Amino acid sequence: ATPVKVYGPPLSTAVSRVLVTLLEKDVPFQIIPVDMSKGEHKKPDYLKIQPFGQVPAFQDESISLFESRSICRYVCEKYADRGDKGLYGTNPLERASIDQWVEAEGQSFGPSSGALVFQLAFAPRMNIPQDQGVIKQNEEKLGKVLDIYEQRLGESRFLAGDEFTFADLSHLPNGDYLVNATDKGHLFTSRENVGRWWNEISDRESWKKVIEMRKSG
Amino acid sequence: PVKVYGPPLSTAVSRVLVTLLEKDVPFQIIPVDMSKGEHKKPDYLKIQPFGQVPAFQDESISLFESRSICRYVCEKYADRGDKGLYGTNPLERASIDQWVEAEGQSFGPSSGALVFQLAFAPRMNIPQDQGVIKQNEEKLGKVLDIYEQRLGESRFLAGDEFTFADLSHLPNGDYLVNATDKGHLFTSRENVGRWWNEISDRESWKKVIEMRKSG
Repeated sequence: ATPVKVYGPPLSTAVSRVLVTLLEKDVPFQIIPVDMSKGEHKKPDYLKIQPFGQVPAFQDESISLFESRSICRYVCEKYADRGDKGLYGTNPLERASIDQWVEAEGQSFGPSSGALVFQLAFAPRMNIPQDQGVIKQNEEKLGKVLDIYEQRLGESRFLAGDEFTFADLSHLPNGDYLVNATDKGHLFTSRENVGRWWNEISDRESWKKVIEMRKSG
Repeated sequence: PVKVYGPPLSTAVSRVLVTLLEKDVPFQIIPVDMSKGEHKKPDYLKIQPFGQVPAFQDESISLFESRSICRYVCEKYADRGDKGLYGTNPLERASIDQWVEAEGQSFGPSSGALVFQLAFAPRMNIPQDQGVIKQNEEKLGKVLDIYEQRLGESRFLAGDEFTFADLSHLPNGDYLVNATDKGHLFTSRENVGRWWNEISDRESWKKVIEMRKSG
């Protein structure tokens, strides 16, 4: 067996999703930078595996893939017998029950939380003005999603059931930025069940590893 | 039979229906009249906690989110209908899945904003953001520029066979071409135009278009 290849910077939320999945699945990997300032995202050989010139990309001995969620589904299937065996289920019913929340994250939680972090953390870093109109509508949307999560997480320990799965994992990247790079952490802590869930999943050793990697590179 | 909740005119509902037709799975449509707030009934929220459509029920499970429903159907009924719709092995499945994600992350948001602003907003006449329109038309054009390159090297997005990757584009694509003045986004592009001709010509999709009529 050979370490898989992950293309992109660990600071990327989509890259981070792949990295924490590989750690949870106990899969060795190498991270290969894709530096836009060196035109690396536009190289023909990169575009063959990532047609959008975005990150992450993935390669192993069998295939090249793009989009973080499809990379992670592939990884979870290929290495099903390894690491966290239930991460994306152990049968088609479990997989689907997990997947619906993965889709919910990509369609609702992700876009609203993403925009919030953008304005609140990164505009000030660049010393440019925020769009309060952007702040507001996405806080409402995210509020509604989190009210739904609060109810679900009072009836179930994790989103898809009684154990940590990809459903929860997939919330880590945007959730981390929201809680640790903005002052909107209270959206989680003010909600008793969501707060517990966030503390539980963000304290996993896999996720903690990803956090460190952002400092070294 | 399996139950699909919601109106055929919905893009997310349509995604599930055309998949069921491609997979030769019989189904029953259970209406959800959102104009009557039926999507917020306590019993419906039990199977669709976001109060959205579609929802899906069969003998073993209840699911929400159209793409998750469709992945479930394609696996459960892998030996029915179009057997290659989501691949016949793990490599084929992933190669299709990456373009399904491209649709949901890149094509979907912008084409979806345009479908709303131009095809849905005039009914219940809402002032259109010109604005949200301008931005998303440019975003969609960029995505279709990528598709134009890809579809010059491949008959369909994931390979030379029609798959769920292509299918997932039908709902938003059809409203743009047939219910807005933005059809040129697909026809101004040579390879995307051919691709659109092929996927929109499938009998499964044409059935969905008809099911909207006989509501």
